[PDB]
Amino acid sequence: MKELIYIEEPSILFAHGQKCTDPRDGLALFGPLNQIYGIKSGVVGTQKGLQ
Amino acid sequence: MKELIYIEEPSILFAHGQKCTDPRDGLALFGPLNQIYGIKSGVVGTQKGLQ
Repeated sequence: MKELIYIEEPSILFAHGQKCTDPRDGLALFGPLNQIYGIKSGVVGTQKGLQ
Repeated sequence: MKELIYIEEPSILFAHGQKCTDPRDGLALFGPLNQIYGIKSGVVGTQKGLQ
C-alpha cells in the first residue's frame, strides 16, 4: 500500500521582491520585476491586417 | 562696387508644428518631433568609468 508524495507549489518572485504563485494574478497585482522604458512595434502586411 | 546678398537663417521644425531658427532654443521651447519612450543605456568601462 504505497502512498503518493505531494510537493507544495513553487513560489515565483514578482515586483518589489514579493512572491506569488499564479503568473497572471501576480502580474495584475504587482507586475514585472524589471520595468522597461517602452518599446515601439512594427507591422508588415496588408492594409486590412494593419487595421 | 558690386553688391552682396544675404540669406536669412532658416527655421527648422519642432514639436506641435512650430519652428525656430535655433535648434537648442526650439528644443527648449517645444521639443522633438517624435517622443520616444526612453532607452536603456549600456556602458562598457571601468568602475571608475562607472562612477
